Amino acid sequence: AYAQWVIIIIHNVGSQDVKIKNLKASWGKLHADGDKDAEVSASNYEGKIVKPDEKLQINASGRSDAAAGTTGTFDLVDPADGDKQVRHFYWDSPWGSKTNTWTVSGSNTKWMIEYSGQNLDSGALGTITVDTLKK
Ligand code: NA
Repeated sequence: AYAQWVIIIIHNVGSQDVKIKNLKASWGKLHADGDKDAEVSASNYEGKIVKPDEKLQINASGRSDAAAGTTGTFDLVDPADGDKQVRHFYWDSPWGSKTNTWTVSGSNTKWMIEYSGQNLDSGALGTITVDTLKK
């Protein structure tokens, strides 16, 4: 359902490009900013470069009137290092479960990543802002 939703905002706060890769929603839809009825393909974001101080926004929700939520993953990768993984990201805003999940994994000590805004207890996962910086 549309009540299961997440907004992921990637903000590059450093001086080196970061890149989005392997964006895949396993449950639900990706949709346009502020319009859950406008479903969009992950190719609108796949491989996109986020330049210094730029931002990129992904919106995902459950499908309308579906007893199912939104679940997906994506990578941030380093376009100056052979698209080496920076971090791996997983989101889940389930239907009928009170625990939402936002999990960052992987390791790359040249990069630092900070996120906030998530809601883990009941309802939608919320609007998560992810700051990236190459050290
Ligand atoms: Na949810």
